[PDB]
Amino acid sequence: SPTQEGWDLTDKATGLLELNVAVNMGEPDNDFFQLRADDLRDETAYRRRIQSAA
Amino acid sequence: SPTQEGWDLTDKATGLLELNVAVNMGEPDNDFFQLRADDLRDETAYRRRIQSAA
Repeated sequence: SPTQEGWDLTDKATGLLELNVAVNMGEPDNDFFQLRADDLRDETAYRRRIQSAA
Repeated sequence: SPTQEGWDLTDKATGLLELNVAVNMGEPDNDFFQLRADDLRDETAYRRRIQSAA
C-alpha cells in the first residue's frame, strides 16, 4: 500500500493494485517396460525393477 | 547551578534559571483509496489493501 500525509485529502485517493504469479507443469516421468508371461515364473526381477523405478 | 569562590560574595548573588523543551505533533498519516461499487463484488483485494495499509 502507499500512504499520504495531511488532513485534507480531497481528490487524492489512490486505486488498488494486486499482482500475481503463475505456476505451471511439465511432462510426466515414466518407467515403462514389457515382459512376456513365462518371464514371470520368477518374480524377483519384476519387483526389483519396480523398486528401482521408484 | 553556578558555583562561586571566596568569602565576601557581596553584590554577587545570582538568579534562578530553568530551561524548557517543547514537544509538538506532526501531520496525520493516511492510507486513502477509492473503489467503485462494481469492485466490491469480490472484496478480497479490499481486505488485503487494508492489511497492507496497517
